[PDB]
Amino acid sequence: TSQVRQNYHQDSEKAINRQIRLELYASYVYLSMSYYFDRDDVALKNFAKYFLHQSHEEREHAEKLMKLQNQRGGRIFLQDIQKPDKDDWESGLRAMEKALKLEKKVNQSLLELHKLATKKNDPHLCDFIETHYLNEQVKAIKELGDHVTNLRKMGAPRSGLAEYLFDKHTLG
Amino acid sequence: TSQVRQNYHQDSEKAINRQIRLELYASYVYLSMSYYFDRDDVALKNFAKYFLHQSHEEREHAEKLMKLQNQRGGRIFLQDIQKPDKDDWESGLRAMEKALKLEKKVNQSLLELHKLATKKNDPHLCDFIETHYLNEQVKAIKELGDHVTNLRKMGAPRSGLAEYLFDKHTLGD
Amino acid sequence: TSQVRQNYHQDSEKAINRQIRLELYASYVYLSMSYYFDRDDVALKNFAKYFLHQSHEEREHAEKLMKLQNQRGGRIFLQDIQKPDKDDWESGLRAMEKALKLEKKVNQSLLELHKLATKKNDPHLCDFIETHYLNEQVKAIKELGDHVTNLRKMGAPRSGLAEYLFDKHTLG
Amino acid sequence: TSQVRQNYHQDSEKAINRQIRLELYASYVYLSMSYYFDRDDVALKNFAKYFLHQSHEEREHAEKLMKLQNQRGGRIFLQDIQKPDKDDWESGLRAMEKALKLEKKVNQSLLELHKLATKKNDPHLCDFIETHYLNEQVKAIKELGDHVTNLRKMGAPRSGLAEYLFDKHTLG
Ligand SMILES: [Ca+2]
Ligand SMILES: [Ca+2]
Ligand SMILES: [Fe+3]
Ligand SMILES: [Fe+3]
Ligand SMILES: [Fe+3]
Ligand SMILES: [Fe+3]
Ligand SMILES: [Fe+3]
Ligand SMILES: [Fe+3]
Ligand SMILES: [Fe+3]
Ligand SMILES: [Fe+3]
Ligand SMILES: [Fe+3]
Repeated sequence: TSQVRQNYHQDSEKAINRQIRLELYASYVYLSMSYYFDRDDVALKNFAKYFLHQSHEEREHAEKLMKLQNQRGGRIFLQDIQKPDKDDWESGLRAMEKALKLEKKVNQSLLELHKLATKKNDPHLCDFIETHYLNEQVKAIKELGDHVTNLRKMGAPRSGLAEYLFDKHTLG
Repeated sequence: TSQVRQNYHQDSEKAINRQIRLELYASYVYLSMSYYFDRDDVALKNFAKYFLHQSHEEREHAEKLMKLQNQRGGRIFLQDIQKPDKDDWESGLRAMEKALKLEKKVNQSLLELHKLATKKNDPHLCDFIETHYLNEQVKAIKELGDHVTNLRKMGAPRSGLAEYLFDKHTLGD
Repeated sequence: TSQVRQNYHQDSEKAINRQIRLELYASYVYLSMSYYFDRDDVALKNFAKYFLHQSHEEREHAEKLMKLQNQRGGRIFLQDIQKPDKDDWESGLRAMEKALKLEKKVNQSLLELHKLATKKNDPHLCDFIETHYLNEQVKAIKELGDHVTNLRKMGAPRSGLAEYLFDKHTLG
Repeated sequence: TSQVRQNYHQDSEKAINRQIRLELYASYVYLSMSYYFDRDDVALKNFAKYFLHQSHEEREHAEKLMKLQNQRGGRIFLQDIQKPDKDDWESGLRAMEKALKLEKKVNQSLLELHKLATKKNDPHLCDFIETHYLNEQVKAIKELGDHVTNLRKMGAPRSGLAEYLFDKHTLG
């Protein structure tokens, strides 16, 4: 038991270990997504930049949890990072659609972590998740919301014109 | 009853008054620690500065609780600040350990204060504690652990070289 | 199919995909190593920062392979990233030894990868390897071995003074 | 035999003379392409700028080979530069499509030059082609890859709208 541990219960400590792995996973997904749009037969450079940014952003989330773990005197245990669902994502609209469910997923995970931390009477941990993760998710989900909407109204996935112009005007 | 007071239970008001006193005791304990390292038979300038900084920070922590007390309607009531329980803090390692213990006492008190505030459905107070006091406490405790670990790995307290170098390289740079 | 493909052999395409995964894997290891040193009971902040920088650099190596895969017409298939071999890396010296041992592994795999491309007469892929990877690996390995040496001469892993000072004077 | 010649075999010396002429040829093609898009009844200013840039770029490739020839003590012999395949290229998408096969062509030529230079145990020459030509081609081909893709998904050649917007947003 670390000299720093105080009010920090094993269930939280292992749930944090599960969020870390989850953040690392979205990172991988977003990486895959990104280089799908770099493909010569897809060629959408800004969609690519966007998901590459998202990806590096998820990796920051992972590291920040790893930092907390050490701050609270827990101990990190990392798993296999899982291969992502697809290795091809069809289109921008579909890419964004999966991105959105992925983030809704991670959000549910964060909420349960919070619900869990409330039960342990862990206020520091509660505020950490609120401060840094909850509003990021809300916004991240709102953002993806808007992009899908926009692509549909534009006539995607059907017209490849929409996806080109959205790459330029919304993401470029 | 203060015109400003709203949703602020007299138990919270009394608790915050005890927290105030606790932060002030802390500031005192660090002042004491700081001027031990300033003794000619100890002479660790940077230990002395590190602790003085700590004294001033806890003083700020108190000042901010007193601020909060007025903002909420409460009335501040100050008690005696009791001297720390040592005049001689032994070694640099030992001081740090004792400092770690205190921040932990303080953090325990703060957590009690949060449980209360939850129970009394005072969320402004909950979030005030979260926002200005608990992350700060976690950071302070983590850095202290870090320092102890290091002084131990270097062979303190027996090795006085370990203390001199820690003082140069960790608390100087 | 794939309009850009030219002189790009099925086998290279697959060994690339393998390399890619090995780079990611190595990123993970450095990341594990980094937060090991962050621990309240290890507390060597420059080791931690060092391995974190290694972790980000390994990621860059991977993305550059993913880019090349697309450059050549091939297709990227991501696999599970294994977890690192360890949770606890025991010391600065031992962390460094495994890092050396690791980078030699990746080198070997890139040396093998160069043989494949020489067999297949892909001079581009040969130069791409030489130019972005083999010298990077020689320098990394040289550097790691220098650290390892210094930490022994210093009396790691036994002397805790040694690791502290190396953290300050060589890594910080 | 020039006082500078060393390890430089006639077959290479004449193959270099063939690449020079080949580079000069792509230059001409790209010139023709460019002024096709300057035509009043085509009016695509950025497509035009793009192929004019490409053209001046090929001429640099030619000069650099001419320089090598002198550096290795070979002797330059220039041919007719051949008129280009078409004098009209229909469309942007078709223009890009031919550009792409032209570059795949030149690339095959470079690869054979390399294969040839390996056989002569000419390492300087091997590295020159790798360093300066091979990756330029790979990238040049990837670039043209993307542009065609993009124009097709946009509804070209059919819609003249696509070609106008691509002229503005990708090439302008
Ligand atoms: Ca808050
Ligand atoms: Ca070479
Ligand atoms: Fe995000
Ligand atoms: Fe996230
Ligand atoms: Fe405090
Ligand atoms: Fe403090
Ligand atoms: Fe490295
Ligand atoms: Fe480097
Ligand atoms: Fe690497
Ligand atoms: Fe070109
Ligand atoms: Fe060329």
